[PDB]
Amino acid sequence: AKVLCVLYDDPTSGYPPLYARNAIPKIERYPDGQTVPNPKHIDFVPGELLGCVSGELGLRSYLEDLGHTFIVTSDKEGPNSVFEKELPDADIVISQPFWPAYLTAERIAKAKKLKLALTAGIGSDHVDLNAAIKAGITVAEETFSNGICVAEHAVMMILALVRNYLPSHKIAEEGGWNIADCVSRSYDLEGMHVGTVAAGRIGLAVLRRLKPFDVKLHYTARHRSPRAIEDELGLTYHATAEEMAEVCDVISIHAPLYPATEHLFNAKVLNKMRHGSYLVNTARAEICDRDDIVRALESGQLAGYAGDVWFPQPAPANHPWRNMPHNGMTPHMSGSSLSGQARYAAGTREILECWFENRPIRDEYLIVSNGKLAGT
Amino acid sequence: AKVLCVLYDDPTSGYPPLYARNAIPKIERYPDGQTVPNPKHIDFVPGELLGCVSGELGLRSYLEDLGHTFIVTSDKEGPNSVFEKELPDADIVISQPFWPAYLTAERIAKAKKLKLALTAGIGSDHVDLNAAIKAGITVAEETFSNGICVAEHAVMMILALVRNYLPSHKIAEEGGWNIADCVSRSYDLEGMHVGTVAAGRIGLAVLRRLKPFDVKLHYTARHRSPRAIEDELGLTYHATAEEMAEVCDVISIHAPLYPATEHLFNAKVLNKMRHGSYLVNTARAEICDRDDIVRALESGQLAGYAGDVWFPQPAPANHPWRNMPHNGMTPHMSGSSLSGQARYAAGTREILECWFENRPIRDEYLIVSNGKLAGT
Repeated sequence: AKVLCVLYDDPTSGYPPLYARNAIPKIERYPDGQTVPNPKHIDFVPGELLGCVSGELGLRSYLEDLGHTFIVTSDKEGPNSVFEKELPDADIVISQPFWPAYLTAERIAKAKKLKLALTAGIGSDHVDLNAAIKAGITVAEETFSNGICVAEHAVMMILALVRNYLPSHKIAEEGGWNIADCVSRSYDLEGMHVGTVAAGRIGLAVLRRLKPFDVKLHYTARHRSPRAIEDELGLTYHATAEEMAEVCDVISIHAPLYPATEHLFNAKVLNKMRHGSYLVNTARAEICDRDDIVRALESGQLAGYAGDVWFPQPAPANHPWRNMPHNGMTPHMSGSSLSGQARYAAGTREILECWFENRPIRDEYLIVSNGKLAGT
Repeated sequence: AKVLCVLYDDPTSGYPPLYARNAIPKIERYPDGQTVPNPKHIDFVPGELLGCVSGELGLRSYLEDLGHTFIVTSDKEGPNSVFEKELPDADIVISQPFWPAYLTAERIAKAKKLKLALTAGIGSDHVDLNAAIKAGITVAEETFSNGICVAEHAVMMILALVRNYLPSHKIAEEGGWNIADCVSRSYDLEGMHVGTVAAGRIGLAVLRRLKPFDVKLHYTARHRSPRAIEDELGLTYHATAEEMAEVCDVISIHAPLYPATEHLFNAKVLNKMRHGSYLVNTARAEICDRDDIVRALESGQLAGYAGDVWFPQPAPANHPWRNMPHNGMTPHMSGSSLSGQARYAAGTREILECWFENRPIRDEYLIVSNGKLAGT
C-alpha cells in the first residue's frame, strides 16, 4: 500500500532537537475511562518529537518492513504540491490538524485509491465528511489523544491574562522592576465568573481544573450535561452563549466549528460582556470574528484575549492577532505537546495495525466508515 | 500620631492608571474559615491601585481627619533617606514586602516613638522580631490577605514552564509560526510528580489547585499536616526536601526563610533531581542558591525556573536570573495584584481603627505584641 503523510517542518536548529528530559509520564487512561492507545509495538521513546517531517510519527520502519510505500512531506498547498501529486494513488492519507492535508470533495474525487483518511490527533475538520460518506472511505482519529493538552493550555492562558504575566516577564528580562506597572492590570482569578462554551471532553477537563481556583462556573452547550456533572462542579447552565456572556468575567471556547458557532463571538456577543472581560479560544478561530476581537481589545471591551488557533493557518506574518493589545497568543501547538504526540503517534500506529491486519478499528476512533457517519 | 508609610513608585505613565475593569470579585472568607478584613469604612473602590506612593493604601483622608500626620515615601535606603530621617518620631511605621522599610535592631533603637510596625500584606521578614520583643512594640500583618494571589501565580508559572509558553508567545508576536520549535520543549503537566516545600496556607492552596491536573502530589514540612489533608489530596509526605527532590518533576517552594531553608536549593539538592526538572519559587529567593540555579539551567539539570522573588530586591539590572536560560521570572508582584491590595489595604485600615480606638487587634493578625512572640 501507499501511505501519504503530511507533517510540519523540522526544528530550525535541525532534527532531532536537544530534549530537555529523556522520559515522560505514562498515561494509562482518559478521565471518562477510555484507554490510551495500545499498538503492539512502538518505534519511538515517548517524549520524542514525532510530528515533523523527520519524526515521521515513528512509522517508517514499521511500514517499510511490510512493503508499504511511505511518503512524508510538508508541501500540501495547491494542485502542484507534493501532496496533490502523490494523492491519486495513495491508499492511506495521514495528517495532523496542526498542519492539515485538506481532503476537499475535489481532492477526494481524484484520490482514486483512497480508502483510509487518518487524523494524527483529534477530529476531522480538514476532511469533507459528506464526500467521504459517498466515496465509501474510512475516516478515523485517535479520540481524546490530546484533549488534556488543550485543557492545560487554556487554563494556563486564562491565568496568564488575568494576572498580567506576559508584560511582567518582559519587564524582568529587559532589566526593569516597575511593580506598579506590572500590577496595574494584575488581578486574581479567585471569585470570577468563568464559563466554557461546550462541556465535552476538553471543556469538562477545563471546568475540573478551574474548580479549585474558587471561581463561579458556567457553561453553555447544545446538549446539556447530566445532572451528576453539574452537581459535581457546581455548574450553572445557559441555553445560549449570549446569556452566558452577560454574566461571565472569563469565557473559554471548547466547541466545534459549525454554522451555529461560526462568528459566534462577534461584536454583538462581545458587547454583552462586562467591560474588561477575558476570552480564551483554543478551539477554532472562526468561532470568533477576527476584526471584532481586535476592536474589542483596542476599546478595552476585552481586557485580554489568548488562544493558539488562527484564521488562515498558518497565520500570515501580517495577521492582526499577533500584535493586537493585551494578547497571549501562541502558534497552533497545544495538542502537539511532546506528551500529546506520544499518544496520537501510538494511536496512529494502533489503527494502521488494525487496518493492515483486517481487524476492526476501535469504534471510538471511527468518524465515518463504509458509508456510515458516527456523529453528525 | 505620626504614621510613616513606605510604598513603591507610581506607574511610569502616571497615577491613576487606566483600569481594565471597574469592579473585582467580593471575597468573604479564606479557605480555613478566617474572615476577610472588616474595617468600618474604606475610602477606595476595590480594584484601585493602592500600593504605590499616590495610592496611599487609601489611608490619607481617614488619618488626616483624626489629626494624624501621614508621611508617604518610596525613599527608604540608607540613613540619609526620607524614611530614616522621619523615623525618630514616627509612632507607626507601615510598609509592604514588595518595597519594605527594614526595621533592623539599629533602626528600632533610634525609633524613639515607635509603637506599631504594621505590614501591609503578609509576614514580617523585614522586621527584627528579637529587637521588637525587647522594645515592647507591636508587629502586625493582614494574615492570609494575599496568600491566594501567590498560589495562583505559582501554578501559572508551573504551567508556563512545562508547556513552553513564553518562547512560543514570542514567536507569535515576532511573526513566526515554527510549530516544531514551539513544541520541542513543550510537555503536559498531567501525570508528573509535583511537590511543595511546606503545606501552610499558601502551599495548601497550591496543592488544591494542582490536584485536578492529575499530577502525583508530594510535600515536605517541618510540621506534618493532619491525616485528613493528606487523604483529601492524596499527598505523599517526605521528611526532607532532598528526599522529595529525588522523586519530583516539579517543585514549588512555599516555606519561610530561616537557617534550615537558607540555600536549601543548592547544587547538592538540585543534582538529586532528575535531569530536566522544574523549580518555582514564589517564597524567598535566598532559599535557592542564586548561582547554582544559573548553572543548573545552563547544564539542563533544570529544564526551567520561575518565580517573582529575587536576592537583592529590587533586582539590579545586572541580576543573572533575568536572562539565564529557560526562565519565567516576573518582578516581585504576586501578592500585590489589585485583588490582593484591596484586602491588605482594608486590613491595614481595620488594624489602625482598632489601634487608635484602643480596641484589640485580631489575635490572628499579631506577630508580636507587648513583649510576646506569637510564633517562633
